[PDB]
Amino acid sequence: PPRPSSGELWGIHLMPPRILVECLLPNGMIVTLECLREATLITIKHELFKEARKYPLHQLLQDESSYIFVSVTQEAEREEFFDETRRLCDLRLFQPFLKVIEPVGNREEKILNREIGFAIGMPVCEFDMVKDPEVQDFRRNILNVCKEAVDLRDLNSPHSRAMYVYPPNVESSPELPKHIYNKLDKIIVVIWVIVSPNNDKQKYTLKINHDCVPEQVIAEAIRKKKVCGCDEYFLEKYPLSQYKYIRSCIMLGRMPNLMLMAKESLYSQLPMDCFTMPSYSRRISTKSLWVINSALRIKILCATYVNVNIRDIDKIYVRTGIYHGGEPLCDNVNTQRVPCSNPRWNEWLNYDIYIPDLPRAARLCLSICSVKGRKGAKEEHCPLAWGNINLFDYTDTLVSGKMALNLWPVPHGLEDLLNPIGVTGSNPNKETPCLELEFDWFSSVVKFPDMSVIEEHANWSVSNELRENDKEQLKAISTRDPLSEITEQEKDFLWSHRHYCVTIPEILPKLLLSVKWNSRDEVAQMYCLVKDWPPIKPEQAMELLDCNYPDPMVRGFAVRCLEKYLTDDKLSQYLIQLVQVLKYEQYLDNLLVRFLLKKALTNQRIGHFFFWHLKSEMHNKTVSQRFGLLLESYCRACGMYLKHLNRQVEAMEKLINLTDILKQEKKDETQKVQMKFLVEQMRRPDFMDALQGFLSPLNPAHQLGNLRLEECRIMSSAKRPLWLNWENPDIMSELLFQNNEIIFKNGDDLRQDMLTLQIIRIMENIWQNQGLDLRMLPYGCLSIGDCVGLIEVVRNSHTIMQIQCKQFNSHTLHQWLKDKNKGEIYDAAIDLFTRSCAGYCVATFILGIGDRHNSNIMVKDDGQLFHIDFGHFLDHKKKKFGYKRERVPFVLTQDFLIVISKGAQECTKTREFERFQEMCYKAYLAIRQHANLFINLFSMMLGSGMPELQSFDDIAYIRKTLALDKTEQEALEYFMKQMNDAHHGGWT
Amino acid sequence: MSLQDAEWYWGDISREEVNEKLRDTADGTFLVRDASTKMHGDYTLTLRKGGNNKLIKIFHRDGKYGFSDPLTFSSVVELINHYRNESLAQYNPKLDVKLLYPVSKYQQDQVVKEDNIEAVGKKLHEYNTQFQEKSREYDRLYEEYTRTSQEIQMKRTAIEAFNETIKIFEEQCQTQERYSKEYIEKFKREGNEKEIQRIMHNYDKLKSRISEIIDSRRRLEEDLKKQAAEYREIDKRMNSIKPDLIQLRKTRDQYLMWLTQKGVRQ
Ligand SMILES: C[C@H]1OC(=O)N(c2cc(-c3cnc(N)nc3C(F)(F)F)nc(N3CCOCC3)n2)[C@H]1CO
Repeated sequence: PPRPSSGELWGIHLMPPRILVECLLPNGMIVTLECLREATLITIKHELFKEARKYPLHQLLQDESSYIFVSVTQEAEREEFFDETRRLCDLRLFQPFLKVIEPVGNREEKILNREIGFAIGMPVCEFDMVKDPEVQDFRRNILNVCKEAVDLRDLNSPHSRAMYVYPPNVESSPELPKHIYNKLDKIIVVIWVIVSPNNDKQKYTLKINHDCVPEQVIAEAIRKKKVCGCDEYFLEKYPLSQYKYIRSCIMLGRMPNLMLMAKESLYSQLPMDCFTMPSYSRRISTKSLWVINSALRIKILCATYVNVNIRDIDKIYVRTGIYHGGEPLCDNVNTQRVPCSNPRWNEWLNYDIYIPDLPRAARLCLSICSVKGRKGAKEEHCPLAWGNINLFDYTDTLVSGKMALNLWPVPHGLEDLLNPIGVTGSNPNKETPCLELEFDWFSSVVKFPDMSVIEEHANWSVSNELRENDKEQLKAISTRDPLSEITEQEKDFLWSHRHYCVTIPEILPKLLLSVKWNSRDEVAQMYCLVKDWPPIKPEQAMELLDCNYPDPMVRGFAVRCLEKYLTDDKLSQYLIQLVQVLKYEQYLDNLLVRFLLKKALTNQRIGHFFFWHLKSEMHNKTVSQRFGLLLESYCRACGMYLKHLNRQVEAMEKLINLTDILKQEKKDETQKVQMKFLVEQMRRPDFMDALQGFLSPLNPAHQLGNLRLEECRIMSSAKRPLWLNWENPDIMSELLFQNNEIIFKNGDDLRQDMLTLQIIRIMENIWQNQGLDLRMLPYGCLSIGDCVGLIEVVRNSHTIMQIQCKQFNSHTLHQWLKDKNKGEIYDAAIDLFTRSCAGYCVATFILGIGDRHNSNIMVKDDGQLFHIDFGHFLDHKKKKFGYKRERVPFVLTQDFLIVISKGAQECTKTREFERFQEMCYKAYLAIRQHANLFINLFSMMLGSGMPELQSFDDIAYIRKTLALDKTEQEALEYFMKQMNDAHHGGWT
Repeated sequence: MSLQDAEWYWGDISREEVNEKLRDTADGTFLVRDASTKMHGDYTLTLRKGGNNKLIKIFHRDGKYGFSDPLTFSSVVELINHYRNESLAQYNPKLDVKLLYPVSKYQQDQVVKEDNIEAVGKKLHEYNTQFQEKSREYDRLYEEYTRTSQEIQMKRTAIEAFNETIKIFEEQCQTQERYSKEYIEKFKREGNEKEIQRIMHNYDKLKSRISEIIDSRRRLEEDLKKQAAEYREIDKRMNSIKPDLIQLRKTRDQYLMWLTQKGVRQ
């Protein structure tokens, strides 16, 4: 099992400077040895064998070099310590003892599995103990993806391996928006070159065409004679302006201070990676479902126990249901009601569905519920434990025989009696309620029919005719939002015109909802239409991967749309949702997980966040096995980056352990005592080795070199966040950033913050590409574990309340922006403050962000305004107080309006305020035009576990703020009225 | 007949509100509401069929109403009256269902039992205070639920580590017994009795260390035994507060809705 805590010993967060270690010699003798906490295993083994001479049977001991150490780790693993250069305090020992053994077996296989096990947070030897055939078939059959990606990686010279480690950070299109191009002279790049012997850099300025390939850039550099500060490399022939650093330098101004170096300087520093086929790769009369002429029935046998006091609850019963995604294929069927003390039913449940009509993704969703009727006519039902199982296994076999299913706790906030969105399979915690089932037997193994037989029934069932407005109504249906109401008349209309729908491929999601999935006739016909369905935009294919589209060919079409049209920028942009929808997949081996892993193994910047998104949920037992197996396959084939990730992991584990000490053992001690402690362990040797010289998990292109301990401090929160500082070790840290800063917090869930900042960045990309220079600040925020995460620090940023000190006046904020931007820069700081206010005023209203105040709003020196702490979004105040209203979280008080109007009295009547409203209306309608994208992004997070995003009702909040059931003019009227009622007039 | 007096008719109720009224209902459960387009001229019949909520638009042209052309009925009630006694399978197959079970605003108002607006506001302030107190009780109890569940998992892991540790130390005994059996015989004839005492002293040293580790696991096992029982009682109080907290929030939201509907609007 994974590690309980992160201390150096069980129940001990930090070993004393000296500690006694019981040493078990191979001759039976036990030697108590005193060791320094940071002593290496080479030293300990040498001292033990010199001391062993003072004990009986020393003649039996071989040479010291013929042995290694073994002990029990806090993961309860029997780890062999082959890397003897490791310190005693870094072994994560359970108890302070060491066993001396001869090393047997494969040293390379055992060392790699140790590093993979450390990276994923659990020993990979636990995967070996899993008897589940799908788990073992997944570990074996996934190496197909692993073998390929390493081949393509080393296929081409040292260039193909450079495309992996340092991929290009480019936009999805070189087509330059109209307002960004007007910032060019019909591009000045300053290239600094480290010329030996001094390796200093000479400033060389060049005015070159924007569409010039990076090679065309070095051509002008040679005729006239890498991004500075981070590890981003222009190694592909993409137009220079398409690179995300260059594209950012045009809009923001400032000079793209790039750098040129020799290929031999970087290609040689690139180590060669090799995938080694593991030790588990070399190990260990049907009927068609359409031939079974009977209805579906499942026998609920009995359950072991339930936790409910009999004085408060009447009876219990097992509620079941046959589900296809989120919808039931038939009416839910309950068992009879029995006492809580006798959880026995032995009862067949008859479902209203023909067995051949069962779709491929048919699932059984069940739960044990308590029914109590002591008050009024209404009786209250409460789910006690739930469980889902796929009626077909990963080999298309219909489930038969008896089955034991350990159930899951009802997640917090879920009020439905069933949990159809929950994961499938049994709870590995066997100290839970266990329900016994029995599926029917049909004289042989029942398999789902082949795709050749599917097209047979479809060609028999199918065995010009359109009107002008009917084609216009089809277009109107496709344009609706994914959560808009579809009537039964509109379902029959869509299904009647399925073949014309191909002319407009974006209607496919609405068409799939019009299919009777409890009927194989319409389902088989739908298969043939999606096989040759033309591909849709990736943003629309992602909807076909959420919880409402479970069919394999539907999801296979979506993956094939991403395989050809999803750019690496967009895949890296939507990776959060793409990882979350893996939880919806029926099986471990699917086309989506293969596409993500294949992309993660060929692109390291994608593979980086692919690792951390999976690693951050390994604590979650509902997905720990799926994400653990997937992380195992990734760490085997990711090459050298496994070493760098382990540097990141061990750096995080020390921050977690340190913050744990401050929140528990040292919580009631003062700030001064906590800081002297805080610096003390930071000056320890092991801490510096692990906490320095590693890539920032917020951005692997950022190198966190040496720590600046004088700028590190404990923040004044109950969870004690750590404000940390590293120097940028790049040869020109002055060009991009010097002194990198990151906030480490261990205690609060940062997934809502991480999601909101992703949406804020996505909104800004919509505005910029449509000619709106609304500058947000979506800083980095990454969840790395259970309520553990990182936060990027915006340099030279200050809160409004910090400004209102150095009590204050309504003009204090305006005067500060003039004192920090005196002279000509004032007219650009006002523009930045104005364009950043419009972006956050529109974004926070749409998303329903938690209320803003003088500490939630921050302003940079150049005037860029931005918000921090997005702990609540959507209708978070709904369940607390049942008010049905849409809040305006960011109310531009008099302080902000004075700044926008350049200090003009009566700010609601200036030309600057009218242009401020014009951008808000442009921003509001722009996001409303892409409303389907944002609905789908929230829809893909429904199974994550975030509290304010559990049902589609939670997503319905943005359907109100965007007023989707109204016209575009009607919605803009709604936005003006909401801005009017919040600012007490002015918006007309 | 009568218009707008229909118990199954509701004004600006949301589909999310219809879902809560049709959740877990039987086939035939229905209600009519204004169309979500808010055009106020069209309505939407919501029918429960096969575990799903089917939305059936009621088109309106001239003075005729119906589900599809031709529109024949004269009142939206007359359309509901007709199918309340006849099946919808004629209008469309895959229905085979009639508008049998009707959600009624009479039993909807059955919660708010106050007359004067002051009594509803006075009662709303009572249920609100009770709901906040019941919620703070549930949130604190859920925190103990999560912490107890997490600590139980840590104890089970440490108990597994104790099992593996005790195995290794017991392997050390069997290893010492194998290597000693012929070496204590070689010292017996050679009269190195003190060397035998050294071997026996280290064996007592080994058995004493094992006896400590076995007792440390036994103390952690009885700790896990108590905490697993504490979790079971926390789990029961969760399943007792949960259903009462829901209806307490529902009663609260019903009084707040009464106050809005009885107050001035638009
Ligand atoms: C007055 C300070 O006291 C804070 O707590 N500050 C914070 C808090 C947070 C933050 C955000 N979100 C969540 N969830 N938590 C936290 C927290 F845990 F760190 F508090 N972020 C920043 N930023 C990050 C962005 O760049 C600027 C600095 N400053 C400072 C504000 O100036």
